[PDB]
Amino acid sequence: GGMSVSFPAYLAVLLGTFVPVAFLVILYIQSEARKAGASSKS
Amino acid sequence: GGMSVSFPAYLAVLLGTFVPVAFLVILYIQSEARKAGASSKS
Amino acid sequence: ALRTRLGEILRPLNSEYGKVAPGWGTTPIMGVFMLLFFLFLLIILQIYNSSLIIENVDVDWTSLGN
Amino acid sequence: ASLWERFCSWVTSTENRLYIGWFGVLMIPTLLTATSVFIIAFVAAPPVDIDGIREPVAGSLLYGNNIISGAVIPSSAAIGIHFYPIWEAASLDEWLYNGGCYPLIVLHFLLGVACYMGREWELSYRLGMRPWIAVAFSAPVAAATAVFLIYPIGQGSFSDGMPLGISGTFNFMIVFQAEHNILMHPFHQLGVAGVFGGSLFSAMHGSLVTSSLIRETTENESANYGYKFGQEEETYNIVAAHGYFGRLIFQYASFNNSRSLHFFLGLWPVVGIWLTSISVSTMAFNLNGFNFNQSVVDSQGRVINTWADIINRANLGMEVMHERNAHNFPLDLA
Amino acid sequence: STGERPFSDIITSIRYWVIHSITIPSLFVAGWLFVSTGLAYDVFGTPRPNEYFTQDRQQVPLVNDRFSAKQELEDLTK
Amino acid sequence: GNPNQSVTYPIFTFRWLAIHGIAVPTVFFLGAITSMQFIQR
Amino acid sequence: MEALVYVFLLVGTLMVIFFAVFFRDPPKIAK
Amino acid sequence: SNPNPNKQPVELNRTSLFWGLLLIFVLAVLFSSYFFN
Amino acid sequence: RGWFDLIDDWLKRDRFVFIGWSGLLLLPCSYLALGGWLTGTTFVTSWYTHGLASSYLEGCNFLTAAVSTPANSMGHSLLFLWGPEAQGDFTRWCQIGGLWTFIALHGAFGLIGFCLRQFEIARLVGLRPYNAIAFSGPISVFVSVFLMYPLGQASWFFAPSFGVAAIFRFLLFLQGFHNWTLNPFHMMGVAGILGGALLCAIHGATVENTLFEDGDAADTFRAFTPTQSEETYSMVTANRFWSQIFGVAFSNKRWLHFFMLFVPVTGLWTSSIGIVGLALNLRAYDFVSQELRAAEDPEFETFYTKNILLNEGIRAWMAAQDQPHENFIFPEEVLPRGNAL
Amino acid sequence: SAAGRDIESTGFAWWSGNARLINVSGKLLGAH
Amino acid sequence: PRSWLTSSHFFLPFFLFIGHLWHAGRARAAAAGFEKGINRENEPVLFMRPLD
Amino acid sequence: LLFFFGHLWHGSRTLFRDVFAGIGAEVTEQVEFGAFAKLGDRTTKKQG
Amino acid sequence: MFTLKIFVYTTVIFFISLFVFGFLSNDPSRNPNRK
Amino acid sequence: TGRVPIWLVAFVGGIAVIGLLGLFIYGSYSGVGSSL
Amino acid sequence: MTPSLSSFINSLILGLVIVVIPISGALLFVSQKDKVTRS
Amino acid sequence: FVWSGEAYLSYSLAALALMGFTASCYAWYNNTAYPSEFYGPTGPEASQAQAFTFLVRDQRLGANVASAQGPTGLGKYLMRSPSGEIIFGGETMRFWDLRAPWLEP
Amino acid sequence: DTRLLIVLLPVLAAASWALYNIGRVALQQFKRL
Ligand code: CLA
Ligand code: CLA
Ligand code: CLA
Ligand SMILES: CC(C)=CCC/C(C)=C/CC/C(C)=C/CC/C(C)=C/CC/C(C)=C/CC/C(C)=C/CC/C(C)=C\CC/C(C)=C/CC/C(C)=C/CC1=CC(=O)C(C)=C(C)C1=O
Ligand SMILES: CCCCCCCCCCCCCCCC(=O)OC[C@H](COP(=O)(O)OC[C@@H](O)CO)OC(=O)CCCCCCCCCCCCCCC
Ligand SMILES: CC1=C(\C=C/C(C)=C/C=C\C(C)=C\C=C/C=C(C)\C=C\C=C(C)\C=C\C2=C(C)CCCC2(C)C)C(C)(C)CCC1
Ligand SMILES: [Cl-]
Ligand SMILES: [Fe+3]
Repeated sequence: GGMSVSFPAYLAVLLGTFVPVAFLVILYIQSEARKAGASSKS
Repeated sequence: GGMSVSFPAYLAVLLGTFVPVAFLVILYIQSEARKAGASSKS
Repeated sequence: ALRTRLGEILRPLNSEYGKVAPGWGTTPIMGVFMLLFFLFLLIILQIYNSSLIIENVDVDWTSLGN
Repeated sequence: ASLWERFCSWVTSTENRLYIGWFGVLMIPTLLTATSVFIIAFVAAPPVDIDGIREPVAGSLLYGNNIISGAVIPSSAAIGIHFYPIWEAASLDEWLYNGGCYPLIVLHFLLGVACYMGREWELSYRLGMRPWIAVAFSAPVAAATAVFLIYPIGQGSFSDGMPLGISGTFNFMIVFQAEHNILMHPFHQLGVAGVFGGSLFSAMHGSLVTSSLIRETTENESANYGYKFGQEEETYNIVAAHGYFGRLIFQYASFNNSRSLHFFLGLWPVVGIWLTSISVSTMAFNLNGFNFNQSVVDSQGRVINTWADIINRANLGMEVMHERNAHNFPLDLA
Repeated sequence: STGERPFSDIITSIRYWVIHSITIPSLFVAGWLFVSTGLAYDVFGTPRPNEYFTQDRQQVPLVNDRFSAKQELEDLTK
Repeated sequence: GNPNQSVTYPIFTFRWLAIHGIAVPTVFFLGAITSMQFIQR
Repeated sequence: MEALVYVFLLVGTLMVIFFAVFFRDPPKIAK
Repeated sequence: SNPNPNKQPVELNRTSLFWGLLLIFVLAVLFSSYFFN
Repeated sequence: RGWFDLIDDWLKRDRFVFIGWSGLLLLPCSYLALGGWLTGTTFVTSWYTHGLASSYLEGCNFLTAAVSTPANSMGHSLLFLWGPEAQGDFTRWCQIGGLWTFIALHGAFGLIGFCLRQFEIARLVGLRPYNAIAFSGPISVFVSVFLMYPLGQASWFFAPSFGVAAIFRFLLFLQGFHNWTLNPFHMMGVAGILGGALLCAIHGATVENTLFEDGDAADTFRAFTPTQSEETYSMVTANRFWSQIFGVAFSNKRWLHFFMLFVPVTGLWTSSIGIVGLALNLRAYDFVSQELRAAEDPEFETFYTKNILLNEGIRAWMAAQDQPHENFIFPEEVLPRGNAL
Repeated sequence: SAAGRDIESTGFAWWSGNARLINVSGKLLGAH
Repeated sequence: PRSWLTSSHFFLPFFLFIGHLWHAGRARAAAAGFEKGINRENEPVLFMRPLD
Repeated sequence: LLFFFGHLWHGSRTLFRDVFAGIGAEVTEQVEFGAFAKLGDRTTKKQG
Repeated sequence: MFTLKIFVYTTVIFFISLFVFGFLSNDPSRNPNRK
Repeated sequence: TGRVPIWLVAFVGGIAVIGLLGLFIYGSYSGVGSSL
Repeated sequence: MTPSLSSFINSLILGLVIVVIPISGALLFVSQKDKVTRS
Repeated sequence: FVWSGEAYLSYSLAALALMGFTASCYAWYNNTAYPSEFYGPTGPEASQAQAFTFLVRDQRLGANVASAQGPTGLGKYLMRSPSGEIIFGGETMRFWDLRAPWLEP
Repeated sequence: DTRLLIVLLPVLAAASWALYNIGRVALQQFKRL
């Protein structure tokens, strides 16, 4: 009926996930949009 | 010496900020990388 | 266009695109049923609002009682 | 060629990123010390005795106070409208207890928007254009003078002015309508017809432009990409948007002169906020709103309540409960 | 520019004031006798200033029932 | 300048009916509201 | 404990005010 | 499984980023005081 | 020829006022709502509803007169003239309070007829339908304060009454009983209306100030014909002025006028979302972090904590007079007074 | 001789038609 | 009478300040020349370098 | 309440599909007052 | 505490004498169309 | 000449607007609803 | 049979009878006066 | 300066705005050039006469009118000014700089 | 009932003067179309 865990660690995991996850999705979408800008509509 | 606030609301604000903030930086960087792919190196 | 065994048995359902009935069609048949449904919707709104209290219809919470 | 004229032609130069003109020699250092004291005293100010009754109010972010409760609290009422700078205090924290941060922000902010208003004149001189955007900014500057300076001038202390915070503005409005009846004042009545009316004409004129654009664009892309910036031709048919709105109401209820239309956009909210800023300042000297309490009487003389009495039962309930231990005598400032 | 008789060539016409230099008073007078012969109080239910209270009813009148409000408002005045 | 001497024009247009819906109640009610304030209690 | 959140949000929206003035998309004309 | 003709790219200029970075922050300025309660 | 195609030719004809197919819904329902307010503010009392004299017939002026809300005793009733409450009688139906549901139902069916009109003009003259979209703000306030707010509450009594001073109750009614001001949807609405009043003032008084010298007279209102191809004002100078005064400036006239559409409407739509939640008493009343603290510290005080005590002054003094059907017989010793007044 | 009592004799319209006395000093003295 | 004399002497000299802002603007714009609007043959912004 | 707006947007869009990019050059002569008997009908244009 | 009053009144007079001697230095010649 | 001027029909309709609004301010200081 | 029921059916007739007058009044007003070259 | 007719008006409107704001604060604060027997009592001295007329009344009921022990802990009738003068207590301590000819004796 | 025809009698006097000046010319319109 309960498990006393560290309350800042929900921010350590989810910001520890979603800040570097969003860094790679920033870099991947612009890499394919540069391919789409160069191959198509050149 | 203390202020008892809602502990899930740190996740409601910071994921409420950094998930739509990262959505717009995903869309902006690929929009300029498509401009850089089309204008330059065509 | 890929044609499969399921897309061949559903073929005459997505067939007659833009194959309408000429002129006015069944629009005066439709306007009777739209009027009767709106006449149905003013009845049950006034039954709920007790502006149409009918015999042996009690809109209290004590209707489903013992 | 002089040692001053080479400086005097830099201040009045339009080549800078922000215009730094001769009114900007006064509004840049006054607003930056009305910003640097506002940002610090919103985070880490100590609690402030606003009423002079030795009960401090804690309105900064350190002391609890989520930002729809925190405020730079007004000055002490024992100080009043006396000039209270830092050097007239015995110590800097004694200056913070009496609420010295509120006149240091609000005399620099009011002197900063008064020289923002001259700076809005000043770039309209060096760019060579008609200069009356200073007149349209004189409606917020007067309204920021009415709640911050003229209401502390008429009503005595600086504690009666508006607190620099979000929940302080809601406390300022309830205490105002307790003692001055702003809701039944015929000049605040005009201001909410220039606020609703100004919000109407923004949603009306902004609609009829964007509903009558000529298509210099494709279908899938955005509509705003069809107006090349700095073009010569108009991007919307004024004759079609007039012929729209001449069918909506009738033909002669709509301006097919777009200069008289756009002046009517600059006249309806600006005159309305001029009449609000008067009303709060005329209620500062206690020329209150309309008082139709107990007017309707029958033949026997018994009082019949009207709708101004149910406003008054609200107005009396926020009269007995504001300043709950600051009153010692039965009449409020009489 | 629509095809009908224009507005300001009606107001300035001499037949327009020959027809209702009287019926703008005759609606003003008909409005006057609606509120002075006691008809405005009667057909709209508004009480006269001596008909607010009643010798049998010193309190304020308020409706209590919903369906028998016709029976109540009859017994609330006189 | 001169009156419209001979050109035909309809008299009972819909703009006549649209005005008299808002004008004939107005001059009835003004005059009813004018008679309300000579009423002494 | 939670005043760190309000100071981060108010400074963090004061940087977007700073970046929209000086790092804006420059409206050049069209010749 | 042919190549799609109906695909189209998405644009977002720097003005639309600075409005969206202002909006998501100010709604977090507004609603943080109510989420924390 | 035809029969239905005939009536489309007559109703959509060009006249001084336009009827259209929306005019069969608008022009009766706008007439009996705008006229039904004006005949109950003039004659019809509120004495048997609220205990309030509110009409011009019994001694009220333009401010303190209204068609008041019907009763608590009726309770969500549609209150027809032929209905079970006031059967047949016109004088009882005015006395029960049935003119309020004569106006607010004809108003709710007139704003349908005006927004269908803005679809019908823009389709016929060939425009884009961005005026019926901008009118959906004013629809969503009338459908959510006058209809969806009292339907969630108790009755039609707690609705806004159509009058000038009767609205001024309803602003202070939602302050004391609801702490409406602290509601963040309403604070989204104040920055939508005062933002729209800014954008109407700052755009209207900069194109009267950066305009081209097109004429030769001293006044500039004569120097514009409607059908001119050239721009009547200088976009590049108005971009140059606000880039150095403010720091940001519009570069798109086409995006500028959409921002004058979006800022009032999406301010008016957001505060309409909150007052739907105010019908259920899902209000943003108190900060529970600061009510626990102010109960556990008798020297912790903020303007929020001062705003709660002002609400208990409003809800305890007005309650004997605002809701007289409840019979609140509060003595003078138990209502919260302050000190010395 | 006589001057300035119209729209296209001075430029100002009638609602500004009190400011046709700036370069007219005799009428302005009788205006004060 | 103090409450009329002080209230109306915000109504007059605030407005008398507004017409000063109208006329200090207009007199320096009429003496310079651009009181009827921007000259279309040479507007001064187009002969300036842009901001950035 | 929010779905009432999006229906009103989509009902605006499915009727006004051909003017979604903006109005054409055919608008200017069909709008000005008293030109046509029926509004938005170029077969009625009312002359002599 | 007096040293702040010496320091503020240095700063307030410095921007006031830039204001007064700035507008005295031929301000209506800082327009376009001549000089 | 068979014509009324346009400024004359707004003048005698303009006095009656001041005339009706003049009686509405007098009637707020007299009669019913004037606290007398 | 209930007086609250029969008042609703009488409202349907009185809703019909008064608001058949703009049904016929927009039909006499077109067959006597119509457009010149249209549908 | 600018030397024109619209200029010389504009210099005088800013000067008359300065005199009109000053003539308001004469009428709201001064009671010597605008005497109280003619214009009525001022904003401050109405608030100070109320503290005086209840300093009289409770002294006539036999209270020691100093050592009042007011409700917030401060002076109810008589109080101390921030510069150290004996002034009237209550809300009227903001109007402590009042010079009025019925209390200056 | 008897005071209703005191109110409507200036209205009946209004339409009687209106149908004196228009009844020649309102007959022209209904016979035209
Ligand atoms: C044997 C026959 C039979 C019976 C006994 C029922 C029984 C019922 N039907 Mg029903 N029905 C039947 C046949 C039958 N049906 C048939 C054949 C059809 C045609 C397919 C329908 C179609 C139908 C519909 C469409 C609805 C019902 C509903 C109902 C319920 C009414 C009670 C209730 O809670 O309504 C309460 C609901 C109302 C009174 C509806 C009022 C809605 C108003 C008119 C409009 C409100 C929205 C509007 C946009 C206004 C917004 C403004 C806002 C601010 C207020 C009840 C269970 C209603 C239901 O299930 O709701 C729970 C309902 O909406 N029936
Ligand atoms: C000095 C004047 C001043 C300032 C800066 C503000 C600022 C604000 N008011 Mg406020 N207010 C004022 C005077 C002022 N008010 C007066 C005189 C009254 C009447 C008594 C009110 C009544 C009032 C109400 C009733 C409400 C506000 C609200 C607001 C907020 C949003 C405003 C909005 O949407 O409008 C439109 C805004 C713009 C067109 C431009 C944006 C301006 C931004 C938001 C100002 C930010 C100021 C802030 C301190 C940051 C400064 C940064 C600086 C330190 C670098 C904002 C914090 C609302 C609120 O609670 O939201 C929190 C609200 O409900 N105000
Ligand atoms: C001593 C004061 C003074 C003087 C001599 C002038 C002189 C002038 N002004 Mg100016 N002005 C002043 C004060 C003054 N102003 C003030 C205080 C303001 C701020 C409100 C303005 C704002 C202003 C504007 C905006 C404009 C002028 C203009 C002008 C010129 C023509 C005036 C005209 O035609 O108006 C004619 C008069 C009217 C049209 C009547 C206006 C009536 C107002 C709206 C109502 C007044 C309400 C009043 C308090 C109570 C009335 C009682 C009511 C029951 C009737 C003239 C040089 C014009 C200009 O630039 O010309 C070069 C112009 O466009 N003035
Ligand atoms: C330490 C600190 C900072 C303490 C302070 C704490 C504190 C007070 C915090 C609160 C701060 C805060 C931001 C609160 C906001 C409250 C809140 C909940 C906001 C929600 C946002 C909201 C309402 C969203 C809904 C959408 C909506 C309705 C938005 C309204 C938009 C708005 C408010 C303003 C835009 C209006 C505006 C400023 C327009 C200026 C336009 C302008 C000058 C353009 C430039 C320009 C003009 C021209 O005319 C021309 C011709 C050209 C060419 C040109 O370019
Ligand atoms: C001291 C001297 C004076 C300095 C003042 C500095 C103030 C600078 C303010 C800049 C705001 C920029 C906002 C980004 C927005 C932005 O930069 O957009 C940039 C945008 C550019 O428009 P364009 O003409 O480039 O449009 C073209 C494109 O839209 C085409 O798709 O400007 C606007 O839309 C109008 C700006 C309105 C005014 C901005 C809103 C004001 C509210 C600010 C919120 C304050 C919150 C405070 C919380 C603590
Ligand atoms: C409900 C009812 C009904 C009826 C309705 C109607 C028909 C109404 C009408 C109404 C009308 C038909 C009218 C009324 C009123 C009006 C008025 C009351 C007017 C006017 C006034 C005013 C407007 C004021 C003032 C002014 C002036 C004088 C001008 C200038 C401006 C001002 C504002 C100042 C029916 C049958 C359905 C049935 C049931 C009952
Ligand atoms: Cl006190
Ligand atoms: Fe526009």
